[PDB]
Amino acid sequence: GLFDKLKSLVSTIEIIAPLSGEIVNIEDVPDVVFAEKIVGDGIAIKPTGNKMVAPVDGTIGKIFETNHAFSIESDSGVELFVHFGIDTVELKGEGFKRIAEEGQRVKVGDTVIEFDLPLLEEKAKSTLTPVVISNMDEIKELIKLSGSVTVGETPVIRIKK
Amino acid sequence: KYIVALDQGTTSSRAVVMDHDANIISVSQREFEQIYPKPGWVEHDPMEIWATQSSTLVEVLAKADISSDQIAAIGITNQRETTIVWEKETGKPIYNAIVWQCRRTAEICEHLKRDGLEDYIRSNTGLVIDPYFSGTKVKWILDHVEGSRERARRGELLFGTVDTWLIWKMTQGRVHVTDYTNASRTMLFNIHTLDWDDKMLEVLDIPREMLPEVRRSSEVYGQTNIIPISGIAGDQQAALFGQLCVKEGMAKNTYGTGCFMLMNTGEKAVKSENGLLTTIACGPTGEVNYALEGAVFMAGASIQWLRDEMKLINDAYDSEYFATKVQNTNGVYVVPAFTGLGAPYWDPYARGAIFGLTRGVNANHIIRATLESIAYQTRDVLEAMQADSGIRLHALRVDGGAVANNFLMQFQSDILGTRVERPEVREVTALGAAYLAGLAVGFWQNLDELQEKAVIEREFRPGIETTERNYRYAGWKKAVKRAMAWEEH
Amino acid sequence: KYIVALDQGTTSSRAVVMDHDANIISVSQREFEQIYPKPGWVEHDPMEIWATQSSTLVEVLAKADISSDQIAAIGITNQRETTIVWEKETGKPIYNAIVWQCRRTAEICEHLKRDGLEDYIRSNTGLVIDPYFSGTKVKWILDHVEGSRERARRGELLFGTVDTWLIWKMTQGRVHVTDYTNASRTMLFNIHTLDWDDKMLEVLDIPREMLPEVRRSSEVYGQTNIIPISGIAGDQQAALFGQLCVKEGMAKNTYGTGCFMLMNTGEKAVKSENGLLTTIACGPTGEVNYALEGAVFMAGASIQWLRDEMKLINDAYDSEYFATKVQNTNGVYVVPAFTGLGAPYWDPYARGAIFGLTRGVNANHIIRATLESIAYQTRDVLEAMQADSGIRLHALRVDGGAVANNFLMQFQSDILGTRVERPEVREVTALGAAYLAGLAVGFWQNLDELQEKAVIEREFRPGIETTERNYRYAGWKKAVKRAMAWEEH
Amino acid sequence: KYIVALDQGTTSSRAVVMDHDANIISVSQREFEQIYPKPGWVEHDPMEIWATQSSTLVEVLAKADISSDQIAAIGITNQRETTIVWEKETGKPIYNAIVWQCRRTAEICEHLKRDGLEDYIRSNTGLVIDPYFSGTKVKWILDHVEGSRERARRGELLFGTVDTWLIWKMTQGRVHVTDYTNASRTMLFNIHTLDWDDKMLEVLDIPREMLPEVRRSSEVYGQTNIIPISGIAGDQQAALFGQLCVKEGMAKNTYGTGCFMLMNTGEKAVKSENGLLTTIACGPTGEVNYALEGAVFMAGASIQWLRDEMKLINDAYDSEYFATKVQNTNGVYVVPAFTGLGAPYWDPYARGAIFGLTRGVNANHIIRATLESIAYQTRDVLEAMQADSGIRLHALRVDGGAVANNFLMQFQSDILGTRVERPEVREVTALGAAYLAGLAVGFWQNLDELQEKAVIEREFRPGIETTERNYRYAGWKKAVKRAMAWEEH
Ligand SMILES: Nc1ncnc2c1ncn2[C@@H]1O[C@H](COP(=O)(O)OP(=O)(O)O)[C@@H](O)[C@H]1O
Ligand SMILES: Nc1ncnc2c1ncn2[C@@H]1O[C@H](COP(=O)(O)OP(=O)(O)O)[C@@H](O)[C@H]1O
Ligand SMILES: Nc1ncnc2c1ncn2[C@@H]1O[C@H](COP(=O)(O)OP(=O)(O)O)[C@@H](O)[C@H]1O
Repeated sequence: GLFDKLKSLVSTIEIIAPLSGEIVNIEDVPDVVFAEKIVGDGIAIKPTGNKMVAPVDGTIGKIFETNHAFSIESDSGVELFVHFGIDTVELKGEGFKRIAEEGQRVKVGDTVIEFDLPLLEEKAKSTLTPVVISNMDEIKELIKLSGSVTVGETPVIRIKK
Repeated sequence: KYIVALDQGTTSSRAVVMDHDANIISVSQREFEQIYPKPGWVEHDPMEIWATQSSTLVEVLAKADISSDQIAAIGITNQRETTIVWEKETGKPIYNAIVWQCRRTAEICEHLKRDGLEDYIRSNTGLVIDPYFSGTKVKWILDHVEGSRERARRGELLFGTVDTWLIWKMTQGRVHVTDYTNASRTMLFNIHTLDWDDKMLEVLDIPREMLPEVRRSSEVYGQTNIIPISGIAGDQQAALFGQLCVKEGMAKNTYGTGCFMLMNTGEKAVKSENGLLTTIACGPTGEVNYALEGAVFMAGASIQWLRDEMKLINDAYDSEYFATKVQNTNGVYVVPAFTGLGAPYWDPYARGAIFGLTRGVNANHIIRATLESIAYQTRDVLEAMQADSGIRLHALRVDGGAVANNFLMQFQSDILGTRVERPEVREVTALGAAYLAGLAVGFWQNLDELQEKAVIEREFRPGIETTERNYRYAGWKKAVKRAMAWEEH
Repeated sequence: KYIVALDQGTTSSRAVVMDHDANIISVSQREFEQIYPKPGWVEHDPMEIWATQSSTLVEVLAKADISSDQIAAIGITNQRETTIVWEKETGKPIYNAIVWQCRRTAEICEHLKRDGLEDYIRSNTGLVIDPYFSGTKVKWILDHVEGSRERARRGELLFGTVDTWLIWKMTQGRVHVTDYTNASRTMLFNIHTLDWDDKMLEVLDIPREMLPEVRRSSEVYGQTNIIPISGIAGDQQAALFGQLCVKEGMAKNTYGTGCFMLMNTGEKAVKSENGLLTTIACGPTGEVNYALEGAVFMAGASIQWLRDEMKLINDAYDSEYFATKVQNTNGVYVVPAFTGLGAPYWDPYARGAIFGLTRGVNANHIIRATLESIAYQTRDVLEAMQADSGIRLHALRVDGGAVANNFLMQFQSDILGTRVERPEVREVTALGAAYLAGLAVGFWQNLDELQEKAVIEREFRPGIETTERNYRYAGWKKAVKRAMAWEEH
Repeated sequence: KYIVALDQGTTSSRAVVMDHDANIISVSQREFEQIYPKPGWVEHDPMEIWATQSSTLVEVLAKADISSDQIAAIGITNQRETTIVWEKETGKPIYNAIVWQCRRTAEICEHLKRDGLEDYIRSNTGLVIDPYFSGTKVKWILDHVEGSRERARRGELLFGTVDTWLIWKMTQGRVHVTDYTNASRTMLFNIHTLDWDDKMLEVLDIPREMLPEVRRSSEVYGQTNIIPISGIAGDQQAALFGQLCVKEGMAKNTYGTGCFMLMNTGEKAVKSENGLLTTIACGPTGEVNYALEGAVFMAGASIQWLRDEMKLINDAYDSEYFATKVQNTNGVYVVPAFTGLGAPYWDPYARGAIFGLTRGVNANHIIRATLESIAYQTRDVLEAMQADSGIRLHALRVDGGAVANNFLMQFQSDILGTRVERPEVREVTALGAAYLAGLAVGFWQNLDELQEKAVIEREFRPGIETTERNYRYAGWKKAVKRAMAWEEH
């Protein structure tokens, strides 16, 4: 069945996993602006299951119209950017389903985009999903975590402002 | 004291004054007519050009009264390749200025490719067999006047691009001179021998009696009453110099009328295997350096078209606002091949085209798409400058009229994936010609006295839209294919 | 007494009143929104359509007060192929009207060509596997709502093009009817059997419970309180009828939103071997006749685009003036493939494009070139109508909004090389639907009482420019090639 | 659950949905035609008004599906004074809506000033003898139809402003009702007696059989199937209420089509000795409060004119940009007396005018001057609101379409010399009508549950240009003198 009507076992700044999967290095993503931190620094996630979540508590900024990526800004002033796969605007949003709206206030774990990993594995160039801090100028220290993560539960990045 | 700069553009004529620091004290600009006699053709009137360039000169000096004896020297920067031929005696031109843009001589370039004279001209000039360059524009003027060539052996008439045109009029006919950067652009000049190539003179049959004395970029060549005329460089080679791109691997892109990207290579002439040109530029004192180049014909001249012929904007400044009213261009592509496609394509017969139209496409989609093609064109030749060099620019130094469009600079940053450095001095083409003049006239004693004036005012980094980069660019790439070889031949 | 005509266009809704002679006493027209959700897509709102068509009805009758009992009957003409699906019970649509223009269902037409179901559908319907027709637009509405199809077997919701939509709303849901000309346009109807084709219903899986009762073009199908609703034909088939093109070989071209050219063929269904459609039309009493057809999507809707999105004109009437300011279009071609290319091309993926641009090209060249493409498109399908028939038209009978442009009619005459006959009644689509209603209701007793009303007001003959004809048209032909298959799939 | 608001503007028709907090969940708006039969005249079509207001209603509910049984009630706000008269039986209007703007009945107001019936009507209604108000617009409809008045004693036809028009159509003719704020605006209503004035009914000879039942602003007056219709207020009196200006001395200015400034005065009716009106407004539960008012006819309707007739802008949003391209208006004044001059002038015969023109004046000077007159007009009536009251506003609370123009709000701040408070809820006219409905239907239990929703988003303080204030305003003052009494009578 599906489990959202059921209450879940519940719960220096953390950035909780936008997606469930294994961590991969940002420099092991095949797209130079991520691999060399031009647009930001952070990590990628090789996804394992159907939804992307709000990674911190804040406001959604931009969901792109192909619904493969969104930007959000934590009240602790951090702009994170999550982007499923690489060169994904080509799919013209075909496998995504926008769950939220651009000015939307949210909390950690609130769904923003649902996807279809069987179709996307089959069609995207890459499925790895970068999550970077796109306002690196504003931040002091960045510690990246490792291994397995689960959507909305496990931390991936600790920043210190 | 001051140094004066004459900067005679493809569309405007501007004079600008500098003090001993480097400051711009006054800038006068006087725009003039573009003559299109037939569709792929452009022409200016040699007299409308000198009329404007004099007005400006006798306008900066008055604007804040200063004249003849508070001025060290005069530098000359000019638009390249446009050919003029005039009556030595009367100082009257036997035709109009056949502009660099003009496609009129494509048939002569075809005979030159038929002959297998392709590899000779890339080797000895660094250039491509294309209507752009001066060479075959001189053959067309001689082949259309009756008796002009015999009269050219008997010396009654002589050739010149705009730098030698202007200095002749300023020096009552006495001195008739080109510099190295400006001479190289003619296809009649050897870039190795550093003197007029005599096979290139024979195949197009130009009498060597027509040609100028190719002098150097910093050196007093004559006086002017109107006083030492001491500097000359083609406007793209002086913009590289005002940018102090005077050592190898250093580069800049000008978003002027066209987009010209050059990179200093020092003492070596690099063969382009990716559609670029091997030209000549200045080194720290105004000496011959070689450079690598991408020339696109069509940057802000496309915004001139939306304002003057289409009437969609009133100011070119308004392009930023209407372009940022929409968010995307709805699928529309604009290929500004108004005078064929320059680098790296070199297609004389390609014409301008708009693509992907739908009933919901409005005028702001077309305006935004015109601004976008300036950026995509720049990606085409940057991508080529790395394949020819080996270097990978991690920033892009810019200058020009069009760099004041913040949307274009930012869109340029996203489609490229590099930072875009912008100076608070937009006028670096004039400055590059003035430093060039100050040098010869002992006014400055080289570039380190001018290093602390390259403030890089605004910086543009790739925002999160740079992830669309390649998708957006692949639509530009299949759009160009379809504007190619429109004109039948 | 009078007869009322409802003529519901792709862009406008117009009602028009006729006396017993044939005169237009009052005409009200109410334009409405075009919805483009994504680029190749067009949609109207079923309620915005009925809202407008009612306004008009309750406006002609008031305009000169007359109501319900000075009126014999009501005729209905409507734009063809746009599909609506609604809740029988609530009379509320489960989506918007997916217009004929819309390219949304190209993927479904591809599966249908993959299956080798190409020759079956040309044979049994006369049509082409293309997004234009209704069939696969119904599959897309059912495949995107959740539960809509099971609910369609249980009969809660039903299908209709605009004629059955309007009569349902007028007859409080009682009668649900299409005519023969309108049913044929769906790709779900056999043109031989003259009833819904059951293989075509299976491959797209439409429950036959959705469909209307395909009645005939002249016949009282119900009453209206708002009174006998007695006529129905697709607007292009009623324009053929108002033109009295009721015998074989007789033809007309409408320059409306698109250009539709039809030719009566009588009792025979002619197979098009040259990209045309075999449709159904009326014979002298409103009986099934077959016809031959060329549909181009894009005629005056291109002038709507220059006025509304581009903002180059303010009135569509102004297109004549600015177009005759220049003399030629400087080499520019406009291909209005905004919603792909109709006949004879049938390319879903082609998009609009402008070609041959130069810096001297102004807005009047673009306006003149937009008017020219209406003429060149008409030459494309006329050239095809002769190859399919054998007939050679020595004149061309026209009607529409755009026939009031004298430059277009004259340019049409020169590019074709035939005369162009123009009526003083521009409104013949409404009239064709009204004669159709008068017939059934005993108001007229057939067409000879209406022959003496086809005055052919202005005639256009080939002037001396018809010698450019082929040169001009070969530039149009290489322009279309390049707008073809733009959209990637 | 939700509450629905119908807000039927002079130019648009908008429906908006609210949840139990106060949020706007959906807003649909449907603009319609303005009919000008002769120059100083404006008219809307009663049916085009109901057509639009229904569309919107059956659009917000669908936009996010919700219907009939997730909705507590319906509130009605409407443009004031425009008179409709219809056939009770057929529900068909015997004329068009003679709008508040329209100057047609100036001759009747002259007979009323001739009679010395000036002081009676200011005293018993609070109003001015001017074409604006409803009273004499009803006399003109009756005096131009043949037999309409005798038929009005026999009750076949009845009067109503837009609130009673809309509720009648919604309640199939059953209830025919006005509220207090809307009834007061007719000049046929005593503001003391709080019932129709019978001398005012005699001098214009309206049968009392025509009039509505003047009910109250919060109260269920009927049901709607389309469900309790529970609120009604004139759009300027509901905007005062959404602004929670529900106690004395509290005030707001709406920059809508016209500019309306009102101030609550509680239980007292204050006589204006400075050209203002004494009207009726709501108190904290929807009870009769009196208010003080300045009505100017012409605010964003002037930006509609530059966009639609003059074609100088394309969007009204574009007015901010072109207006801030120039810095000043070069001496140009615009007096928007398109339908005479409202408060404090009350001149029927004044017409619009542009002043101080020079050859260097361009279109951005005219656009900036149109935006400036909105600000100067507001200074005219604010200056009057202080002389009538005694209060001195130290801030100005605003709302409307035009408050999103930051230049206008800032210029308003400088020309006034006070702060300008702007809400993040621009839609407070709808909200004021909804609170009014929620109240009666027990959905809210008064205003303190809505106090914490008046965030005052942006604040505008006088910058250093407020020192030009009076110089700029004295040029406006001599400009108005010259647009006064243009129309001859
Ligand atoms: N804001 C702008 N956006 C885009 N193009 C601009 C803008 N401002 C100026 N331009 C264009 O830049 C060109 C002027 O650039 P400039 O370098 O000074 O002259 P040139 O090309 O003759 O050397 C013109 O073609 C003008 O249309
Ligand atoms: N003078 C004109 N020149 C060109 N196109 C015109 C002109 N007048 C009207 N049109 C176009 O004709 C179309 C209206 O034609 P019409 O046959 O009445 O409607 P429809 O196509 O909806 O049946 C519009 O698309 C309009 O832009
Ligand atoms: N940015 C703007 N600047 C100036 N006027 C504007 C602007 N935006 C909208 N308007 C004008 O505001 C008016 C709409 O205001 P609104 O209060 O919603 O309607 P109404 O006057 O019918 O109640 C229109 O007349 C429109 O031209």
